[PDB]
Amino acid sequence: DPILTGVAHDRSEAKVTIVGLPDIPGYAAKVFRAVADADVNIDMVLQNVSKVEDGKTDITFTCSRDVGPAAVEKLDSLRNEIGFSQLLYDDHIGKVSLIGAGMRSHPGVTATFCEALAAVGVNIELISTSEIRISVLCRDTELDKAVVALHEAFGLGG
Amino acid sequence: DPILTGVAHDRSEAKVTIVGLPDIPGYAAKVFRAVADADVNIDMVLQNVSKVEDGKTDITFTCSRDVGPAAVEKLDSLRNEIGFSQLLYDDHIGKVSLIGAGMRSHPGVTATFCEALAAVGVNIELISTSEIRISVLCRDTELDKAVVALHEAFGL
Amino acid sequence: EATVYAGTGRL
Ligand SMILES: C[C@@H](O)[C@H](N)C(=O)O
Ligand SMILES: C[C@@H](O)[C@H](N)C(=O)O
Repeated sequence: DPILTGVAHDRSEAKVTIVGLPDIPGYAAKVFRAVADADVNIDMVLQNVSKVEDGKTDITFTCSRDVGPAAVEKLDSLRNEIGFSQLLYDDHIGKVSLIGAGMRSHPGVTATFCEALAAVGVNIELISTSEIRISVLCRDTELDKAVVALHEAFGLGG
Repeated sequence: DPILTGVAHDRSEAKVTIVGLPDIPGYAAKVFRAVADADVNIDMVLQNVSKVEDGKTDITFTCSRDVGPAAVEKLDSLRNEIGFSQLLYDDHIGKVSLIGAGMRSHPGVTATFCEALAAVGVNIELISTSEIRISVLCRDTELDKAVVALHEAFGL
Repeated sequence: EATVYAGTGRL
């Protein structure tokens, strides 16, 4: 059985998405070096695959709401060096995570997590998981009900 | 500063991508219940944001190459219910990871990781990170050189 | 739309 230890939540973050980056070597390097140069600490980093139709993908990261605009302006100032097509910024996200161990051999845990949020009408914006954590972002105004649903689904937070 | 303990590599996985999933509640649930019903263990799940232009996004997960086909077959059988447009399956991936702790206070680490791979011409197909790991997928034939590059870049 | 078997660099 999986060991599930807690549900954590954070409403202190913003999401920055670099849209339309060529899926070619060196492009993620330019994005992250720009963010490092701006001295912006980054929490979640996510990039899914490109498809043949445009040969591009997006990179998202989260950071504190306080420094989000500095990250955006740094990237924008290098938009032609880097070659992305647009930046998206969302300072109204909540992050919620199920924390535990041994989840790889239990895909029902990931199913349950998503089913719990669905049951209360919470839209899942972004997902990043591992064998020790399932994390999602949702609208910050939906965070509370997400947390409660997860407490109930996993028998946590008593 | 951060601590970096090693570089991990894995050539045993495949990636399944559910393309064009509706970005409304309940759809990730349908995907993952299907995968769980198929008895397919999941290593990593990644879903980035929809863009407003289509109100859809993709979900990728990795699993062992031995069970990928069962996952594809199961999802394919639920195309109407789940409402995706396409499945992509890639069983030629390598997973390479930088292992450590305390990386969130050091954005230079993620940059260096990507610079190390770029400099040897490894394309980063997918990225997922945590407090303790930066993981990417690349072509399996690029895996060895990615490993060597990270070893050198981080003194590991 | 048919499943794409990717990664092979082939038809
Ligand atoms: C999109 C970005 O990850 C690119 N594939 C790179 O390797 O830099
Ligand atoms: C795309 C998928 O994550 C959807 N937003 C859901 O909540 O199920």
